[PDB]
Amino acid sequence: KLPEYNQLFPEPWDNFCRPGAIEALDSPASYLLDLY
Amino acid sequence: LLDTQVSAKVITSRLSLVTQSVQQYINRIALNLEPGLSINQQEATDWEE
Repeated sequence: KLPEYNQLFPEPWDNFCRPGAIEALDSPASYLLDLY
Repeated sequence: LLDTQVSAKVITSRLSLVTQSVQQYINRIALNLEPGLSINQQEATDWEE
């Protein structure tokens, strides 16, 4: 209804991980894993 | 419509502070945030202008 970011993009924030963590889809660890 | 987290380092006039709060209220309703109290197109334009 009201105009706000999440209202425009309804999405559970819990469906995202914190940036910088190992859990990051682009963590340097993830890069290493891909390489491996 | 007032900020509680200001530090003691800040001083202001009573009038100015009130004005600030009023402006906040105006902007919020203009931003269509409070329930009801819509604003005409020109009316809003005048404000935001």
